[PDB]
Amino acid sequence: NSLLSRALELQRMAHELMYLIYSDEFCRLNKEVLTRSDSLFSEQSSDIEEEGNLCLALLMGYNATIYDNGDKERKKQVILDRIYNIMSQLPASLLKMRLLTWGYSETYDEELAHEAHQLIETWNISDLTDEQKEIIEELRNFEENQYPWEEVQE
Ligand SMILES: [Ca+2]
Ligand SMILES: [Ca+2]
Repeated sequence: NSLLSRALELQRMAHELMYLIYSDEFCRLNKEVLTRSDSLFSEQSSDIEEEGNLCLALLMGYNATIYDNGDKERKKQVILDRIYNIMSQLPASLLKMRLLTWGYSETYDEELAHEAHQLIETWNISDLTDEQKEIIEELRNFEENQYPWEEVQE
């Protein structure tokens, strides 16, 4: 039940929720992701890898849950600020790719997309992992859906 265990659990649950109408279970799962995000939000870590995993869990958690108490947008900016403070120190990894992609989705900071495409270029097109394929798809969807007013007219 460590900070890291909690963060990895939240990353997994937030992913589960996003890759899945208002049933008791649907509400329970959305509520649990909010509850877990709220519990972890006040935690601070000096270790950059632990801090990266905490931030990624929180950004994923608050984006996954339908619930918003009116303070979620403010809390996401606190998390983004924590990510910008460690991004340059993180080594190339799946974690760093996920933080760049989720951070870009919240900011549309072209420097984050640029760095995310450079990380992609380091992988093997002939043998991408299941997670690499998924995060590439997620990044492309954020890039294509920046502006709702640009949606194809039909
Ligand atoms: Ca701490
Ligand atoms: Ca948003």
